[PDB]
Order: sequence, then C-alpha cells, then structure tokens
Amino acid sequence: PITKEEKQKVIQEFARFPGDTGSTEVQVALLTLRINRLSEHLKVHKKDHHSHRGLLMMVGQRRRLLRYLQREDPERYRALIEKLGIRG
Amino acid sequence: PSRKAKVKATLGEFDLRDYRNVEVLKRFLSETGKILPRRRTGLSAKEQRILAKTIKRARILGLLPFTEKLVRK
Amino acid sequence: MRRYEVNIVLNPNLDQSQLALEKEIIQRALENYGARVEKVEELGLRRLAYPIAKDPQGYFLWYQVEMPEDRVNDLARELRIRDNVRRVMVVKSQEPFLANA
Amino acid sequence: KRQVASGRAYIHASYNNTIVTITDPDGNPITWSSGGVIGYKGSRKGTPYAAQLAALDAAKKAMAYGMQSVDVIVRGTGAGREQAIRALQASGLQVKSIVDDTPVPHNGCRPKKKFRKAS
RNA sequence: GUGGGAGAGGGUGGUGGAAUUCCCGGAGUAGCGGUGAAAUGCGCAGAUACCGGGAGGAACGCCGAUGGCGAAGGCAGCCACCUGGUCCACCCGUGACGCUGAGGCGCGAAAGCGUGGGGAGCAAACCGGAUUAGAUACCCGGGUAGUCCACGCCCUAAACGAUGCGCGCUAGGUCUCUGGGUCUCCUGGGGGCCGAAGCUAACGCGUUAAGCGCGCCGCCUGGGGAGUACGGCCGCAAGGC
Ligand SMILES: [K+]
Ligand SMILES: [K+]
Ligand SMILES: [Mg+2]
Ligand SMILES: [Mg+2]
Ligand SMILES: [Mg+2]
Ligand SMILES: [Mg+2]
Ligand SMILES: [Mg+2]
Ligand SMILES: [Mg+2]
Ligand SMILES: [Mg+2]
Ligand SMILES: [Mg+2]
Ligand SMILES: [Mg+2]
Ligand SMILES: [Mg+2]
Ligand SMILES: [Mg+2]
Ligand SMILES: [Mg+2]
Ligand SMILES: [Mg+2]
Ligand SMILES: [Mg+2]
Ligand SMILES: [Mg+2]
Ligand SMILES: [Mg+2]
Ligand SMILES: [Mg+2]
Ligand SMILES: [Mg+2]
Ligand SMILES: [Mg+2]
Ligand SMILES: [Mg+2]
Ligand SMILES: [Mg+2]
Ligand SMILES: [Mg+2]
Ligand SMILES: [Mg+2]
Ligand SMILES: [Mg+2]
Ligand SMILES: [Mg+2]
Ligand SMILES: [Mg+2]
Ligand SMILES: [Mg+2]
Ligand SMILES: [Mg+2]
Ligand SMILES: [Mg+2]
Ligand SMILES: [Mg+2]
Ligand SMILES: [Mg+2]
Repeated sequence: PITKEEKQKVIQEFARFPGDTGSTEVQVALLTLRINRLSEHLKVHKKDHHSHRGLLMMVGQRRRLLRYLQREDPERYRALIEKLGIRG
Repeated sequence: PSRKAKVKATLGEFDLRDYRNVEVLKRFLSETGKILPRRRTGLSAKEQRILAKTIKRARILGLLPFTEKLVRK
Repeated sequence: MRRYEVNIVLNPNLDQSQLALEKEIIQRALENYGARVEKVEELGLRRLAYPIAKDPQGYFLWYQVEMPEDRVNDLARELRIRDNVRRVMVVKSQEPFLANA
Repeated sequence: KRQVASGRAYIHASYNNTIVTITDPDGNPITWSSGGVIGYKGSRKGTPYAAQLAALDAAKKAMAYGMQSVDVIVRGTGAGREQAIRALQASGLQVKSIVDDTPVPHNGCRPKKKFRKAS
C-alpha cells in the first residue's frame, strides 16, 4: 500500500518548505503516487471495475489541481510536471 | 419473548476475537451448533458481529460444531 | 513484515518420531519463506467437534509469526502438502477486542 | 434369529408417507414398515394412522429379531411423525431416546419450483 | 496532513462444512413416489428407508436485523494478498484550486449472442401423465438450451424512492448503525418512524423535503396510430439509441 514512511519521502522531497503538508505541489505528488500504484494494480485485475472508478476520480482530482497551478504560477507548474514525468 | 437471562451476563470478560477459547465460545451456541441470536447472546451489533466471525473460524479449525443433532423430540 | 498466527492441526495418532519430523519440516519451510517466530503454543491433542479426516480428534499447533505478507499464501500452499497436516489456518494477528470487562 | 436386543428405529416423516426403519446398534437395518406395506395406497399412506401401524408393523418384526430397547431418530416434518414416535413408545418396545436429525442444508441446491415460493 | 473507526465495496488465489445427485460396499424387503384424487415414472437385474466410502457441481444454514457497503447495476461461509470509497478527532499545510455538466468515455440485474470448458440441482422449448366441454395451462413425471467459470459481445428493465446533482435556510420527539467527548447527556456521519412552519389535487412530504432560495443538466406539452414507419448510428444476431 503506502507505509507512513513511504508517504513522507514523497512529501518531504516535495513540500515547498518545512511543514508543507497540503500545497498544490505536494498534493499532486501523492496523487500521482497513488494513481500509479492503482494503475499497475489495474494492469492485472482488469475487472476490478470498482477500483477503476477511484482512478478517474484521482486523475481528475489531479487535473483540477495541475490546471489551477499552471494558471496561477506557470513556473511552479513546469517545475512540478518536469519532475513526475506526467503528461507526454 | 425470552426469559432465560442472556449469556454475556453469566460470563466474565473475554476476547471476542479469540477463536480458540472453546469453553467460552461454545457458550454461544444453541443445543444445535447454531450461533445464538442477540436476543440471547446478549451482545451488541458490533460484538455479535465479531463473535459470529470468530465462531466460524473455530469451526474450520474443527474446534466448534457446524451443526448438532437435536436430542429428544 | 506482518504479524500472523499459523494454526496447525495435524494427525493425532502419531508419536515423537514423525510428530517431531513434522516440526522438522514445518519449522523449516517457515524460515524458507521468511517466517519469524514470535511465540509458539502446542495444546497438542484435543477432541474435534466433528471428525476431520475420519479421525475424531486433532493435534493443535500454533505459531505467532511476523513474516512477509507477499508470501503468506505461498507459505500456506506449502505447509499443506504434509499428509499429516490436515488443517492449516493462517490469520493476521489483531489486538484482542474484549467485551463485558 | 441373530438376536439384537438394543437398536435404532428411524422414522421418516414425509408429507406423502412415513417409512419406519429398525437397525442394529450401528446402522445396518433389520426390518421396516411403510404405509403401503401395511396396506394403504394414495394420500392414505401419509395419514398419521398409517404412520402408527407402520411404526407397529415394524415393532413386531423387531421383537421377532429379539428387540427390547431402541434409539428413535426422526427425520423430516410430516403427518403422524409424532404418531410413530408415540407408537414405538406404547409398542412394548423400550424407547431409549428420541432425537431429531432432519437433513437441513446450509443452502446449496435450487429447490423444485414447488418448494421455492417457500424456500 | 496526522492520528483513530466501521463496512456482504471490488479483483485474485486458497479453503470449510451441511445438503442433492451419482458410483462402490454393507445391511435389508416390496414398495417408492407423487396428487384434490390420481396416473405417467422408478423398484426382484433388489428401488424407497438405513450405514460406511468416493466423485462432482452449484449455493453458503445459524450469525441476519426493521443491519451494513457501493455511484448505480448490485454486494453475505472462512482465510490471505491486491485495491476503491467513506466517517470522526486535532484545527496542522494549500489559498476559491469551487458547483453543474451537452458531446465524449467507462460501468451497467436478467435473459440473449460468439469461442472454449463445466454440467449436482433447477429448468423455456420439448416428451409424457393427469384435468377439462377443450388444456397447446395451472398439478404430476422426465427433460435440452440456459443456469456455473474464462474471454469477448449484448446495454435492456416496475435499472423505483416511479423523487437529477451541489449549497444555504426552516420545531421537535423517538428507534437505530458508526466515530469523538467532560459518557443521566452533548456532538458528528448514516439508516427509520412520528410530527413544527410550510407545501401538496389528494394521498401525502415534513433537517434523509415533495418547505424557503440559488446554480447547472435531463425531460414533459391530449388519447390511439407507435416506441411503429423512414433515415442514420450501433450490433455476429436478437436487437438497441
Ligand atoms: K437494507
Ligand atoms: K431502422
Ligand atoms: Mg498570484
Ligand atoms: Mg413396473
Ligand atoms: Mg461427473
Ligand atoms: Mg444509498
Ligand atoms: Mg434493489
Ligand atoms: Mg481504504
Ligand atoms: Mg489553519
Ligand atoms: Mg498563507
Ligand atoms: Mg460531475
Ligand atoms: Mg454524459
Ligand atoms: Mg448471464
Ligand atoms: Mg454462452
Ligand atoms: Mg402437458
Ligand atoms: Mg371447464
Ligand atoms: Mg383458469
Ligand atoms: Mg415439470
Ligand atoms: Mg426435474
Ligand atoms: Mg449485461
Ligand atoms: Mg410516470
Ligand atoms: Mg431524526
Ligand atoms: Mg461512545
Ligand atoms: Mg440522524
Ligand atoms: Mg397526521
Ligand atoms: Mg399543519
Ligand atoms: Mg411524516
Ligand atoms: Mg397525437
Ligand atoms: Mg406510444
Ligand atoms: Mg404520442
Ligand atoms: Mg424496443
Ligand atoms: Mg449492420
Ligand atoms: Mg425487443
């Protein structure tokens, strides 16, 4: 799944500054994480349709953010994407 | 109606998550291995749900009865 | 690692020879899958509520371990071959939820 | 003439008839009676009365093998089931203990239409 | 975000006992079965009832609720792994990043279609037995598709709360599921019942609105003709929109 430890690493190496647990940058990071996890989960269990929904919800929940960012700080944006390998 | 004084009361404190305490567990089955209904067991939706759970386990471990022949009819 | 519990009921009609041998198989295969002994109980023989494998009685073993989840099932599939091993039930440990305390 | 003494008497209540079977201390039948055996045919066979004699006609055939005591075991719900149980009691035979053991399944086979609106 | 919670939410592998059928053995006779009453059917090649053994398939008794989960369709034996949603507390990070949502895309009970496998029980069609004025039926005896699994199609429904989604506002009482607290009680989320104000053609609704408001979508415009014809798009077909 995602051990309390595992999740920090992400945040840590993302939080725009100490205690930053909840900034667009961060959020997107974790989303991605989860998303990727689930995705490979659906590489198998192609019939786990109920889990698949959650995927879309995530994916969209992500775009709604990315969209925000890119519109607000077009730089923080490029930054973030250029890091995850998201979109191509 | 039921005038038999629920189980629980006639019992100490135990772990409902214990699928090996035959002596205590056993106490929750009817003459037949049937899992006693709350109106008798004397627990809560939450307990009565954790009970049945462990009981079923014990059975697989062959420590409790799936069913019993009713004596005297 | 995840804390489990490996209940094992094996043939009652044995002896310190094979019986020991089974532990000398079981106890091995465990470590062959990363099994980690935390505490073992051996209530030995007892009268099953219903006959399992024709016989009306079983020898119960117990093994509280902390092995690698990814191979739990792999551990059970294996432990099952032993013909004397008539029942295997692994179940991740939970804190004992008491009632009427 | 094998001599039995003690034994088992299985009652089989059906809504259509009531076979009663007597067997040695552990399975293996000895004698038995039905509703036709005695004499009836159609729905007659089930009548609690038939159930009676049925238990009885199976009572004698039993004593003849040297029957004295019996463990009664009932199966299925049906007319005169209690009759039979009641018969065997006043059959001159020793009725050790009645015990119901009807076969109830933990739900597995789809029942005939006739037994589903009930299910 | 951190820290707790409940759950038949989904996918996979495994596994348990009850029962039905069948095969093997015993023991054992003359019936069984089924109905309103019967008959077809089964049984001396030995059935039904009983006992022990095996094989197989499908469904999980009690627990079980007026209960729980899900977006819907729907989801109950047990275990492990993978995985989704959700609730409470703390009020810690972001700083309006929000709501709705044409088209699109995905999901979607049952039956049905394609390929392969499986096939205990049940059973359209079907073959018989009864019934009746007749019986292409209801009852009874058999029985193929199908029902079960994999993969791929089908996309419909009284797909119902016959009630689109989101937010704010407006008495309470009571029962309940689940979390937190200073735990005769307060507070949060969910499931019910009764009822304030109000609404409603009425029945009824009534903080789980059908009340008072705002935003966005879908839809309606007298019956029949007809969910038909034509056209298009979709489908292997049946058919669907
Ligand atoms: K319900
Ligand atoms: K057309
Ligand atoms: Mg700015
Ligand atoms: Mg004949
Ligand atoms: Mg077969
Ligand atoms: Mg709902
Ligand atoms: Mg429904
Ligand atoms: Mg979760
Ligand atoms: Mg703050
Ligand atoms: Mg600030
Ligand atoms: Mg939307
Ligand atoms: Mg749409
Ligand atoms: Mg189907
Ligand atoms: Mg098919
Ligand atoms: Mg006919
Ligand atoms: Mg007529
Ligand atoms: Mg009519
Ligand atoms: Mg028929
Ligand atoms: Mg049939
Ligand atoms: Mg479908
Ligand atoms: Mg209407
Ligand atoms: Mg209320
Ligand atoms: Mg409390
Ligand atoms: Mg409430
Ligand atoms: Mg009123
Ligand atoms: Mg009024
Ligand atoms: Mg009301
Ligand atoms: Mg018109
Ligand atoms: Mg029309
Ligand atoms: Mg019209
Ligand atoms: Mg149509
Ligand atoms: Mg075409
Ligand atoms: Mg049609």
